[PDB]
Amino acid sequence: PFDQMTIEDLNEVFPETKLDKKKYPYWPHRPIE
Amino acid sequence: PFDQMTIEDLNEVFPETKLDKKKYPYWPHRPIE
Amino acid sequence: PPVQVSPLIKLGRYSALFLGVAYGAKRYNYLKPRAEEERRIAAEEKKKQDELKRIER
Amino acid sequence: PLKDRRLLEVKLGELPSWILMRDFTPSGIAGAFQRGYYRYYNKYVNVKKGSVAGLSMVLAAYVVFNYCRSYKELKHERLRKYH
Amino acid sequence: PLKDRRLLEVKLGELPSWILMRDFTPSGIAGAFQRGYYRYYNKYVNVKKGSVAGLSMVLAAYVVFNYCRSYKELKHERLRKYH
Amino acid sequence: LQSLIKNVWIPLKPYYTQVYQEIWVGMGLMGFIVYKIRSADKRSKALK
Amino acid sequence: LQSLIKNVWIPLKPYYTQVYQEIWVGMGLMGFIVYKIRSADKRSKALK
Amino acid sequence: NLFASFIAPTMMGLPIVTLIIMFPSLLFPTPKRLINNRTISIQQWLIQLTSKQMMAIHNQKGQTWSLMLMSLIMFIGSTNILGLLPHSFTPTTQLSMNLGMAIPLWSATVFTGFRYKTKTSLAHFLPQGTPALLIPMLVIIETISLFIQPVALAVRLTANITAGHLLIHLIGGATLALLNINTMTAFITFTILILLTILEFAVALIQAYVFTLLVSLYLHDNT
Amino acid sequence: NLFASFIAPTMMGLPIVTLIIMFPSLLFPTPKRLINNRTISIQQWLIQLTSKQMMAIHNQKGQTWSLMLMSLIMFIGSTNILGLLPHSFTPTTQLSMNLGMAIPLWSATVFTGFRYKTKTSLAHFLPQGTPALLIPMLVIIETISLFIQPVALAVRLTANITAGHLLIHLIGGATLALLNINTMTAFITFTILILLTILEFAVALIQAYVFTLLVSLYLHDNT
Amino acid sequence: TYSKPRLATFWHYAKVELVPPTPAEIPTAIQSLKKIVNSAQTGSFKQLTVKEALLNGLVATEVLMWFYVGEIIA
Amino acid sequence: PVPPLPEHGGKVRLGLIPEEFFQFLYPKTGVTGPYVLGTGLILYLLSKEIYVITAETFSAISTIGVLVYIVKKYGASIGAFADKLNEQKIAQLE
Amino acid sequence: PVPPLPEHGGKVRLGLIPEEFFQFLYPKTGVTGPYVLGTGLILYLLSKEIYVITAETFSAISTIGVLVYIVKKYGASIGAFADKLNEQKIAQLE
Amino acid sequence: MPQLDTSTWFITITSMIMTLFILFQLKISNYSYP
Amino acid sequence: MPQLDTSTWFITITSMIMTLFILFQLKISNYSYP
Repeated sequence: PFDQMTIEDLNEVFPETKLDKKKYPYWPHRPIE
Repeated sequence: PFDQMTIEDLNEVFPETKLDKKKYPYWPHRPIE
Repeated sequence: PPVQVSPLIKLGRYSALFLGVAYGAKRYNYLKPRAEEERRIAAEEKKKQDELKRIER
Repeated sequence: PLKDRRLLEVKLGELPSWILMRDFTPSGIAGAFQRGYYRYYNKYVNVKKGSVAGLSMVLAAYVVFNYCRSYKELKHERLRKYH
Repeated sequence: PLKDRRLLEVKLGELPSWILMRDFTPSGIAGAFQRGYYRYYNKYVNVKKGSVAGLSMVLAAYVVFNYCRSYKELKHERLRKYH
Repeated sequence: LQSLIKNVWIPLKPYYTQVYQEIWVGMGLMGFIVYKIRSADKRSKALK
Repeated sequence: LQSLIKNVWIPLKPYYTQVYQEIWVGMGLMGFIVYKIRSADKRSKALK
Repeated sequence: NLFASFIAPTMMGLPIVTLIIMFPSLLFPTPKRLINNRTISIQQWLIQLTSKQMMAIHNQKGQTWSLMLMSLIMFIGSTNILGLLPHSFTPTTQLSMNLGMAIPLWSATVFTGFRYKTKTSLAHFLPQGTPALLIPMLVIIETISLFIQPVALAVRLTANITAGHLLIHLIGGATLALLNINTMTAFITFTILILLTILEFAVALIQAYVFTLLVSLYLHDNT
Repeated sequence: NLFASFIAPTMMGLPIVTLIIMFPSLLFPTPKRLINNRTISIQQWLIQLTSKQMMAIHNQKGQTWSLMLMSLIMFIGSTNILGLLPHSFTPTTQLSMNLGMAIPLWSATVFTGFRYKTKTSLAHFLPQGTPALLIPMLVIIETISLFIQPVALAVRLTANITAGHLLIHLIGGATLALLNINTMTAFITFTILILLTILEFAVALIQAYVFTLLVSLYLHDNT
Repeated sequence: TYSKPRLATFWHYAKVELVPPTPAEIPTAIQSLKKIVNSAQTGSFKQLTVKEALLNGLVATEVLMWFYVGEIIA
Repeated sequence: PVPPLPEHGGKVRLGLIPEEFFQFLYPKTGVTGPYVLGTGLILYLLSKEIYVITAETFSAISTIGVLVYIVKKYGASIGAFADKLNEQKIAQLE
Repeated sequence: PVPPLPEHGGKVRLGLIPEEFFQFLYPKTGVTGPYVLGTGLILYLLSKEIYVITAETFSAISTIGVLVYIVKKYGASIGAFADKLNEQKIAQLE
Repeated sequence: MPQLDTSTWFITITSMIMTLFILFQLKISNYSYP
Repeated sequence: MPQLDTSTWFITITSMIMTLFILFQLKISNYSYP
């Protein structure tokens, strides 16, 4: 389900939700659009 | 020899030097004659 | 059996010596007047305290 | 050829290597105070002709201890002000 | 059937048995504070409808803490002398 | 604490039980008195 | 300390090196000033 | 008689006051599941919101300090609330803490402004094309009212906070004292106290925003 | 100005003074070999000697306290010497320690005397066959000068010790002060100081013997 | 008294160790200093063992005390 | 790979003290033991002046009144607010 | 089953400080480095008044004079005394 | 003004630092995005 | 008279006890007979 999962589980199911660490090494790892 | 030995080593060599613990349970484990 | 000095140190020593001699003379000169005056003005103050307890015994 | 060595043996570069290979738990504090006491003891005391120096050291140490303890109350009577 | 049990399970006669079967090293102190925090957390907080009581307790605890801290300076204005 | 007890309760047992029964009472009296006096001075300075 | 470093030096590294180079200098200045002021008051009360 | 609450506490001869400061750290736990309970979802939303709001203007380089600013504001907004309680301590009103929290940031901003953009940072001392009659009488003012930044940046917060605690103590004392006399005055002052309490609940966050906003735009300038 | 040396020390806000007291414990190590070095053989002989001397009179039951008495005297003879050094602390001059070391022993002796030998211990209040004219005026005196035991038993030692430290401090101070004036007076007072120092080396053990002898015979009576 | 024997024993080592430096070895000393600077700048002296650095620092402080000595003269 | 949660944890009385206390005490006095117990604890603290009364008392009273007002008026609103955010993330992803 | 002892352990200079120090220092200054080292350490302590002088100074001086007198006059007497006790136990048993 | 009895400044400052630049930079560094 | 600032009596007493009735009764309890 959803509640039984974590952020890494979303890395697992949706790689497009990935907050990549190269183009945005800092927090929140992406801009504020 | 002597210097290489201990009080228990004297218990070993001379049982008559034994400070028995029954008739004199306390310190110096014998009277002051 | 003495061991000859490594020259590095024979150099480093007497230089610092005379540096410190100069430092000491400079400190003496620079410091004398300030203490002289602070103490003399404290003497004014203590004479004033004396006359105070003279009139306010 | 060894990970742990006498802190004098180890170098400055691997200094932290030594600092991190060694332990710090209070048991490992008693197991240090004991080693110090026993080095002193078995080197300057437990010998068949022990001398004054076999004892005078700890006395003149306790002295400096109790002098440091007291430094605060002694800054109030320095004979000269600007030292 | 067990040596170590909940301090409520153990009896008074074997009280010291429990006191001596358990450990005391600071690691075993963190490994206790953690258990307390996590019992509280997983019992009153990490639930889908957490309430005030899931929080108010720690607040009204900190209160009493900082009250005890202050008892000394408050024995100087008791309205009545002989209590 | 096991080393502690095995260093200070094997030898020192026959003393605290058989002989020193009568000094612990005295130490309790000592505690009584010290309590009394600390309380008295605490009282008198709480006044001032 | 290994757990400590692996909790507070994996994530917080890129910050202390790349960004915060300029705040540590400021903290050194802060130390300078606090030293100065504590020394001044220590001096003035050593007088009295 | 009443500066007491600002006296640094140690229940005995030991260093405690470093625990009055890390306590808030755990009224803001961290999540590990994806979904979580309420107390985390709420603060999470709150933070997304406040960031999306304040870090809009800054350029891309200047967008590296989000962590610092929001942590600063969170920490302070906690401390200044918690301090409200009956017998709690405000580790901010210890002026030293405020100085040590102000200076480094201001200095590091200025240093980023003079390490890069040297000529331009120097230039911000002379507003554009002012009358050439008065240049010195202006590049004195700007450069004196620069160094004035951190001092006020701290003292404002410090004394602002302090005053509220002091005022509530005093009003409650006069409340008891009038209760000695009569009844209705006590209720008057109690309602007064309720109003003051709310107003303090408010300033205690207003000042956090002020602080980390001042800083944000000081970075906007000298980035 | 000079009661300082009797002020209880703590280098900081922590309980140190319980280390000034156990330090002697290791100027008297314990042997494990049969033969040993000098510093142990000497003290061993010393102790055999002093026991064989003092514990002669006591009966067989009363010969169970050898440990306590000789430990008492050893501990005190250490402390009161060590305290001589330039900047050392005498944990005895803390009167409380002396009271806590005196009372229990005296009380426990009296209690052994009234648990057994009840009629006879009661009897020691009336010396044998005194004039029957004055009985009360005698069984008041004996019973008041009994309870006076521990008080003096402690205070004597306490103040005896203290006075020496105080006197040496003062003589050395006046030594420096006269040195301001002249030379020979300083040497006069320095020799005086040497004499005093020896005399203190002496009393510091005389009093131990006194103490654990008083106690020994108090046990001799009420055994 | 025994001042003469040990005082001469000390002069023995003094006229060979309390000696000022000569204008001839100044080159050797300055060059050794520059070699120290070399070992320092690159970060190669950081392979030393402790005892050596301890010794170096203790003799450094030795040289240092003479500064306060000069103050004494002052 | 994570576990779920309950619907609501340990129920609580007065919003402050848990009930398990009460039940643990049921066998001996049942119901009206804990309440008088606390009343006595508190009258004791007050009587011997382990808790002297001053301005901070009334400050605490005011803060607490405010707080209870707030909760008793906004609680479930905030609860549904949060559950809404949760379901909203679920959907906006789902 | 026990080990023996040396005849006399680490030799010592001034009866207080060990020599190993001196040798460790031999390579660089050889002989007259440690002495001036200490002289400077001490003149420093004195100059900056890390060690102010008072009555206790002279008390320490007197105690130390006494002690050195005692040892330098009774040392070997006590040493042979103790070795005598040792040999005497050996014999009286042997 | 007890904010001027400078004795305590060192600890206050150091602890402020320890907090403001360690703990929160741990917690908040873990918050997530929509 | 600093022997009357009673604050410290508890610790002094307890430590005296700990010493006089533990350590020496360990050391001296090991001395031997001729």
